[PDB]
Amino acid sequence: AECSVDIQGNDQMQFNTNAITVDKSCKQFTVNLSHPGNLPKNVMGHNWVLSTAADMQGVVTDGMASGLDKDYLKPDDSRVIAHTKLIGSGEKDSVTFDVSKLKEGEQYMFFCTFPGHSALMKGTLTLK
Ligand SMILES: [Ag+]
Repeated sequence: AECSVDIQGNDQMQFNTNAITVDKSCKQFTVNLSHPGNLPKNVMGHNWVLSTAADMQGVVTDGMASGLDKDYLKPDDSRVIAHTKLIGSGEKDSVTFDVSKLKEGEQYMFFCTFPGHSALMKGTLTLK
């Protein structure tokens, strides 16, 4: 889809994709996140967070420590290229970012920073 992707996080701690392609032609890229199921944000909250593969662990650790009210993200974290809000079932949130913030030769990971979820809820994002 021309410069966007729609992604779901379910009540079983799964995103419905593990690989996102971003066409070099896109000026901006948008992620539209939703949450099928019935579980509340405090129990099964999902976000979509983007960093380099190298930065992922530091982002997830500091995010766990940040707490629910900060959407499990360290405020002003320089390693986070883009992120949605944390959402519960029935909710939706989108993020758009400048594709110029990605370069070739660099590995990107997307993931959710809700406590313990990133073991399951992660994937690659590839400039193509
Ligand atoms: Ag999650």
